[PDB]
Amino acid sequence: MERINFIFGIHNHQPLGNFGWVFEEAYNRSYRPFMEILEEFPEMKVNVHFSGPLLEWIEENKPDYLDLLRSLIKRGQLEIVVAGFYEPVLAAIPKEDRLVQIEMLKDYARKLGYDAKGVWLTERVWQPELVKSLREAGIEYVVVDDYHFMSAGLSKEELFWPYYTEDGGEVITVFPIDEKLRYLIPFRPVKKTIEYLESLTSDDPSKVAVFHDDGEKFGVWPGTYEWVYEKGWLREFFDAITSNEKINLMTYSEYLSKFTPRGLVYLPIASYFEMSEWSLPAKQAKLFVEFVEQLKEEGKFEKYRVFVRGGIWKNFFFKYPESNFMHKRMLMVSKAVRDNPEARKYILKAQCNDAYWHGVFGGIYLPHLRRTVWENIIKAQRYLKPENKILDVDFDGRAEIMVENDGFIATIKPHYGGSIFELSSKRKAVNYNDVLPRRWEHYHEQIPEEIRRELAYDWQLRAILQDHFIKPEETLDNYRLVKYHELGDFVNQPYEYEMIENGVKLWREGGVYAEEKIPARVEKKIELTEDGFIAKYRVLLEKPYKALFGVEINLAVHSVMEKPEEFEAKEFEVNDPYGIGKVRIELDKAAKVWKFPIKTLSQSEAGWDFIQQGVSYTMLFPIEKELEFTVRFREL
Ligand SMILES: [Ca+2]
Repeated sequence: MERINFIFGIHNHQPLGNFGWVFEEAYNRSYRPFMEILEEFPEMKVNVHFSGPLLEWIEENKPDYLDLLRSLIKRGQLEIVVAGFYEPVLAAIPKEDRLVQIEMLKDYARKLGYDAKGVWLTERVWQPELVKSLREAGIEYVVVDDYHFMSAGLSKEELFWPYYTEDGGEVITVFPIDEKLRYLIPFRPVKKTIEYLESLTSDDPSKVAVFHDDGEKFGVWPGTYEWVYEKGWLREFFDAITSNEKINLMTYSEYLSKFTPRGLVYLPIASYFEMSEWSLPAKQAKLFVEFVEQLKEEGKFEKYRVFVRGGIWKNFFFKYPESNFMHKRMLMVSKAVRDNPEARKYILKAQCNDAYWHGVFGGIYLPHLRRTVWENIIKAQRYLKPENKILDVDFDGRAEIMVENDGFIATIKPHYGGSIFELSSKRKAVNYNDVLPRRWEHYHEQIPEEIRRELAYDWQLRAILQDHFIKPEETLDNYRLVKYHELGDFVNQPYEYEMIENGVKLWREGGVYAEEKIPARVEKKIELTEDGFIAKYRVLLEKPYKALFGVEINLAVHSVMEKPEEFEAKEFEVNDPYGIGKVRIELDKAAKVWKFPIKTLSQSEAGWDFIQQGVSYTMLFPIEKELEFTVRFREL
């Protein structure tokens, strides 16, 4: 009967902030061999997308590769597919930024000798209004998953054709990635794809099956290089796929030049299926996984998958407050910097998606990806005149206080212990509080014993200047892990405040609960200094009681494999060369200092990830009725 049309595509992306060797390995393990083997089969057509940073790393290091890509473009073997230059999730960035981001990559594709008409949707996060944006960028089609169509209401059998979708009276074509093909290519034996595709043929000559996935699958992921190249899966596939008379190879643009989309369809906010799991808060994700697994155990997943639903990507901002804070801070700067091309480039770089969420790849859990985002938010903001302001930054209904001078930007949350949640250095372009609290992930609970004994989950968010109250006999380990007895209620409770020149005055009428409620009061005077900040404390208990007042300061120390340690100190220094650099904490009175790394257990593509997201430093001072001291943070 009719031949089945087949579209083959890959997506190559490397996030800003990745280690140098990671790009190098991805190139020698996948980007290069894949294209070298592609050149051996003149009839093979591939639809490829390269993220901007990747193309820049390649220009600087592997120039010859680009001539190879130009050559393959010229012989009709490659269609260049674009997206936002720095791989941002389009739906999560200002519409104005979407245009500039896409146009930057279209300019690059143009330099390779191709007029890009298609967009690879980053993390396939779809929102109806993206039609307007893509259309203004001159994009005629976007790639999405078959799952998006199933969520709209269509069955898999009507997903072997692209469709139109509209919004604002504007339309754009949409191609669905066949989930089956993602399963088959390239990990299942070659003949399995040939068999699956041959079975799709019909009397409709426009029918088409689409495969589009991570290029990293062809060499980078563990065990794939041996499978794809050493054992020859790719050469065997290119040979079979270009010989089969029932399978017609073509690029997206080629398909559209010969067949018109099947019809009109509307899509919901969705992503590829796997994202439904991760984008859910921990507790629900576990349930979701249970449901999905219990559907396969009862062999009824296939006929009922079209009705399974989970979370949406944007809710990572709910799951991870730190990501939300980071995101809203960048939206804030993007707007204020929109008219300054130089400053704006930094904010566009900050929109690289990877550090804002967590699925299987570390993402937000990788400190180096996170500091890169902050680094860029800070550099973009440094162009603005410093100004103090009170406003709800992360939209939780409780205004933040932003104090700033020529060298720093501090964000205080009165509602949460009157602590500093952001201490950004304009000189180092780092956020000293670029840390993450320890949380349970639905995939926890197999974890080895060594890591198990070090696992602990926080109940407190982690910031700078968090006021504690503990028993004199309390131990570090108890505190290190989350066992210790917290006597005060000032860590996660609101404080009143008063604005003062160069700072803020906060105080809280709380209490010290032990055997009875001993009402207490905490007063803290925080002022910005040219090299950090100074905080003057005054703790007062209504009635005598022997305890230890503690001021905790969390820091994004990342290159200092620190370990539990306690010592007496009036002043101490921290040296984190690859992280926050050098800083010094000065007290006007010796204190007991407890120090411990904030350890997180994370899921990755290559085993567990037990990462130090920072180090907690908490100065203890004995108190019975009255207490007074000063803590000064100094940037060196
Ligand atoms: Ca708020």
